[PDB]
Amino acid sequence: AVQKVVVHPLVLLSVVDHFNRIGKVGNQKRVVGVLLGSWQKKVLDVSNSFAVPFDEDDKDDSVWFLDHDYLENMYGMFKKVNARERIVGWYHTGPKLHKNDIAINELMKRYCPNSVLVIIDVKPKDLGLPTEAYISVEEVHDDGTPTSKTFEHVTSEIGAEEAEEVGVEHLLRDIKDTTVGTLSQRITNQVHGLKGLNSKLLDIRSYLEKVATGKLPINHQIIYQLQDVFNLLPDVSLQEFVKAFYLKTNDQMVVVYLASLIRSVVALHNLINNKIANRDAEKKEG
Amino acid sequence: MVLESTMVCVDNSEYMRNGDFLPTRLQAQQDAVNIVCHSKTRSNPENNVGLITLANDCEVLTTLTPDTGRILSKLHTVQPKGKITFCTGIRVAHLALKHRQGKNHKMRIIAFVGSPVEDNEKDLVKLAKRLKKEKVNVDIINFGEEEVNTEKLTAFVNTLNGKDGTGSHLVTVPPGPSLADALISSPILAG
Amino acid sequence: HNMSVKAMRFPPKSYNKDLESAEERREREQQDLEFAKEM
Amino acid sequence: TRPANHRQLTFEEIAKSAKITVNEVELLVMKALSVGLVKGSIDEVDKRVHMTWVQPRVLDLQQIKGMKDRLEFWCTDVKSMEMLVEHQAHDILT
Amino acid sequence: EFLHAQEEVKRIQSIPLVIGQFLEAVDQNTAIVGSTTGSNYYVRILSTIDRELLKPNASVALHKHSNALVDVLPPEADSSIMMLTSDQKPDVMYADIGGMDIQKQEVREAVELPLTHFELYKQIGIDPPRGVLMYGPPG
Amino acid sequence: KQYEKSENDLKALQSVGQIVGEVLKQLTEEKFIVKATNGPRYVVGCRRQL
Amino acid sequence: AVDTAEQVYISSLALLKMLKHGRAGVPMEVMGLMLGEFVDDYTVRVIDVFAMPQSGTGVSVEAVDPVFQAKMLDMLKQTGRPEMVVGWYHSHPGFGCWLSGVDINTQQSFEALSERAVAVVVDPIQSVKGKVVIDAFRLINANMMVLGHEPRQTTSNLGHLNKPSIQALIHGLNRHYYSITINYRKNELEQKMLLNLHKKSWMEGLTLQDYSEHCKHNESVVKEMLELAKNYNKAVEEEDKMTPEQLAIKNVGKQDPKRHLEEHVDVLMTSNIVQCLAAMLDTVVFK
Ligand SMILES: Nc1ncnc2c1ncn2[C@@H]1O[C@H](COP(=O)(O)OP(=O)(O)OP(=O)(O)O)[C@@H](O)[C@H]1O
Ligand SMILES: [Zn+2]
Repeated sequence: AVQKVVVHPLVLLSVVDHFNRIGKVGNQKRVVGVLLGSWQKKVLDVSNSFAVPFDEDDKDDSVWFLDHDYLENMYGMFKKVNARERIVGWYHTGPKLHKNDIAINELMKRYCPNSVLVIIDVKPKDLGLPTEAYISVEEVHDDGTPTSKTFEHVTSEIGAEEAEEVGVEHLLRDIKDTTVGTLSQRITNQVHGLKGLNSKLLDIRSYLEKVATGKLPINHQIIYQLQDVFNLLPDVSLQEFVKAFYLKTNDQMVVVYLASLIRSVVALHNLINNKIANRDAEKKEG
Repeated sequence: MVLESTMVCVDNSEYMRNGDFLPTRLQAQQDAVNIVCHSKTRSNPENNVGLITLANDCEVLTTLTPDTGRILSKLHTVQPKGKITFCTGIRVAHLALKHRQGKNHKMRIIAFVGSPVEDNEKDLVKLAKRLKKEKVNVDIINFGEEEVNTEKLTAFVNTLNGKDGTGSHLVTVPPGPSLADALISSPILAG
Repeated sequence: HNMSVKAMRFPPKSYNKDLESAEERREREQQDLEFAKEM
Repeated sequence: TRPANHRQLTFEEIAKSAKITVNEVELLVMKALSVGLVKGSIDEVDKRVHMTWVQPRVLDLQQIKGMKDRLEFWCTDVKSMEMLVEHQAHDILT
Repeated sequence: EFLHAQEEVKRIQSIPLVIGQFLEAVDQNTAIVGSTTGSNYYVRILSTIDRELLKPNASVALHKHSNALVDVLPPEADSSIMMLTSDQKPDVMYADIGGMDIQKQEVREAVELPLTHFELYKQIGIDPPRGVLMYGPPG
Repeated sequence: KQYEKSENDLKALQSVGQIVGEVLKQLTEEKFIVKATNGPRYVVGCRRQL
Repeated sequence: AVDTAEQVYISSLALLKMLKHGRAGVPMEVMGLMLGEFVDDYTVRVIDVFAMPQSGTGVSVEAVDPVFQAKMLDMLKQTGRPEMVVGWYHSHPGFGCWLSGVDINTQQSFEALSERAVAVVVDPIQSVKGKVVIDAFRLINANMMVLGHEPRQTTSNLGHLNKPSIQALIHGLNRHYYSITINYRKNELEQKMLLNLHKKSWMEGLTLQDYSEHCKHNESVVKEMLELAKNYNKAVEEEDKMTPEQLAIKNVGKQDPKRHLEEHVDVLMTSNIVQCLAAMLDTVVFK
C-alpha cells in the first residue's frame, strides 16, 4: 500500500539524544516514542518525533504504558506550532524486535490508519543501513489460523531536505568522497555492494541452521522462494550471450579508444601552451 | 498536600454482570470511586486518579489525571465482560506507579475484586515479596461475590504488611447485596 | 597522456607573489567602512 | 528431476513416462502452460521442449543439505572474486 | 580543502537579488552592467560563471548592496508571454477572407515560406525580407 | 472597555506595509521573479505554505 | 566580571532545531526557547531547544506564554529529564545578525531573570555549508558607556579572534551588546551514524543501466562531439595571432571547444567504464 519511507537526520539524532537522556538508567530500557510526519503520493515521510514515558519489567513482560495525556497534550502543542505536521506512526529503539511490539501498534492504531513503526540502532555498526520499518498486515494464507498480524518490512531510506543539508554538511567536516569520477561507483557499490551481497548470502545460511537442530517450523513458506532462486540462476557460457557479450563490450572499448585518443591531444596542446609561456618568458624576463 | 497518587483498579470482569446490588454493581462501585476521589481530591489537590482493570485486557481506559469527567464517561458503557486475570493486575498496577508524576509520592493502590480468582499463592507471594522489596502499600477492597474469606488474599496482604509494614489492609466483601457506601465507610475514614 | 603531464609541469616558476589585495587599500577600506559604520 | 544443465526433454520420453501416444502430449503441455504450473517453450520439428520454470514443490530434510552445499561454494566465489577488487583496487581508495 | 572553499563563495547569491543587464566587460573578470533602477555601474564578477553564457544583452543578477555580478538568467519578458496557444488563436480561417489572392499568397511568400523553405532562399540566395509593412484605408 | 478600545490600538500600531508587486515568471519552486509598480525587477522567494 | 573568553558549548541537535523551525516560517521572525545545563561563570552548555508558536501575523517576535512554557517545561520533567532554561532566540532571516530595538527589549526582560541569559540569532539563508552563522550575543550596560569605561577586561587571547560584521557594527554592535565565540560538541557515536546513513546506494551499481540506451547515449554524445571537434579545428587556427588576453576577453560570447570537449571526454569515459566493469562482475558472481 505504502511504497517507501523518507527519514530525516533530525529524527535520526532525535532518537539517540533521548537514548542518552534515559542512558542514566544503567540496567535496561528501550527507547519508545511517537513518530510524526506526513505522507504524500504514497511516499511516506518522517519529519519530527518525541518519546513517551515508558517502563517495562521482564517478569510478566506483557505490560506496557503510554501516557496518553502526554501524547494528546504534546501532539496538540506540535499541531499548534505546526498544523502542517501531524502523526505518522511510532518507533522503538529496536535492537532485536521486542515482544510488546505486536500490540503497541494495536494500542495506537486508533491514531493513524497505517500506524507504522521504525526500528533504529543505538550501537551503530553494520555494512548497510541501520534503519528499519515494517507495516502491519493480518494476512491470511491457506493453512492453520488465517488472520495473523505479521509485520512486513517496507523498504527504507534516509531522506534529505535542502534546509537540513546545510546543517548536515556543516556537522560533517570530516571526510567526503566527492569528485565522483571513475572511482566513486567502485566503492559506493562495487566494493561495498559485494559485501552487501555477503550479508544477505550469510543470512539464509544462518536460517539454514535448523537442519536437524534448530527451531520447529520446517519450511512451507520459505523454500518456494529459495527454489525460485535456484531456478532463477542465470545462463551458462554456451550461447551468443558470449558472442553478444564479447560482441557487446567490443563496441564499448571503441568509444574508450576514441576518448583516450583525444585526451592525449588535449594535454599535448597544453604542453605547447606551456612552451610558448616559458620560452617567450626567458628571453623577455631574463 | 501529602504526597501520594491514588490509583484505582476497577473490576470489569465477567462476574460483574448482574443487578444483585440495588442500582447496578457498576454504578455502585462507580459512585464509590467518585466519592473516594472526592475524598482524596478534596483532602489533597495534588492527587490524580486514573483507572486500570485486571481483566484479560488490562487497559488504561483513563490516563492518570486529576480530572474525573473522562473517568465518568468511560465508566458509562464500560461493558464489564471478560475473563479476570489478577496475577497481571499487580504488574499493571505497579509499573504505572513507576510511570507516575513523582516518586516522592506514596505508592497507594486500591484494588477491587468481585470475581473468583485462579492465582497461585506462590505467584502472589513472589509478587507480594516483590512489593515488599519495592515498598508498596496497597489496601484491597473486595466487592460483589468471591471465594469466601479471600483465599490467598489474607496471605497476600499478610505478605504485604509483613516485615514492619503492618499498616496495610484487606477489606473483604460481605456477601449481602447492600449499599456499598457503608461497606467502604471504613477505609475512607481511616486507611 | 601521462608523459604529457609529467614533462610539462615546469612552467609554474619564476613568478612568486600572489598578493591578497593590498595593505594600504585594506586600511582605507577599514577607514571607509568605519565611516559607513559611523554613519 | 532434470538439472539446470539441460532440463530439456523429448516427446518420446514423455510418451514413455506417461505411456500416451505422440499426438496427445502437445495437448497435455499446452494445458500445463495454460495452468501455469510450468513455463517453457515448444519446438515441434526436433520434438523437444525447453522447460524453464516449474511449479515450486516441497521437500524433506535431505534436499536442504544439497541447497546447503550449493550455497557453500557460492559463498567462496563471492569471497574470491571480491578479494580481487579489494586487493587490486586498493590504491583507488584507502 | 579547495573543494570546501569551492562551494563557500556562493552564499552571496542567496535570495535578496536585484536584476540588471550585462553590457560589456573591460577586461578579464570585471565588467559593466546596467541596473533596472536605470543607472549603469562598473561591477565585479563572480568567478564560477561560465563566461560563454554571456553574449550581448544578458539578463544578470546583482547583489542588492555590493552591486556586483551574481548569476546569469534564463530570459524573461513581460511585454507579452508568447500567445498561450490554447485560448489564443482567433478562430479565423483563410477561407474566411475572400478576394485577397494577391496579398494572402504574397504575405505567404513573405513570412512563413522563408520560415519553412529556408534552404531555397539560401540556395538560390534571394535575400529573404526581414520585416514587412502593410497599410491602406481602415477596414 | 475604554481601556479595551484603546487596547486595540495598543498593539494595532505594529503592522508594516507590503510592497504591491506583480509576478513575472517562475524559475524554480522557490526562485521567483517580480517587479513592483516602482521600478526595478527583483528575484524573490515565497512563504512555504502559500 | 567577564574576560571575553566565555566559550559557549551547545549541542549537535539544537542547530538542526534552529534551522528547521527557523526555516519553516522563515520570512517571519520566529523564535523559541533554549534549554541546557548552566555550567560555570565562563562557559554554558545548552543541550536542548524547543520552539514556541507565534502570537499572530506580523514580522516581529511576538511574546512568551509562561502557561505554555510552564507546561512544556514539565512535559520533559515527567517524561525525559529535567533541564534549565538558559537562553532563547529569534530569527533574523536574511539579514545577518544583530539586536534590534525590539530584540533588546525582550532580551532585557530575560536578563533580569537570570543575569547570564543568552541571546541567539539564526540566519537560515546565508548559510551554505561551512557558514552556519549564529553569533550568540548578550547585552552590555549603557551605564558604563555613560561612564566612558571599558568593560569585559580581556585576560585571554580568545575574544578578538573573529572580526565583527559591518552590518552589526552599524547596529548596536559594541555599544549595547557583545559577541561570544562558540563551537560544538560531537562524538563518533553520532559521526558514524550520520556519515554512514546520509548518501548510501544499496545494490544499484550492481545493475546494468538501460542496456539498449547505453550505447545509444554513447552515440548521442559522439555525434555532436564530432562537430565540437570541428570547432576545435576552428579555434586553434587563430593562434600565432593577437595576444591571449584578447583571446581571453574575446571569448565571452561564444563557446569554446576546449573545456566543453574535455567535459564530454570525461563523461563518456566514466559513463562507459562503470557499465563495463559492473557488467563483467555478474558473469563471475551469478553462476
Ligand atoms: N474577406 C474580407 N475582406 C475584407 N474585410 C472583411 C472580410 N471579411 C470580413 N471583413 C470585415 O472587415 C473588417 C476587417 O477587420 P480589421 O480589423 O482587419 O480591419 P482593418 O483593415 O484592420 O481596419 P482597422 O485597422 O481600422 O481595424 C472586419 O471587421 C470584418 O467585419
Ligand atoms: Zn531580530
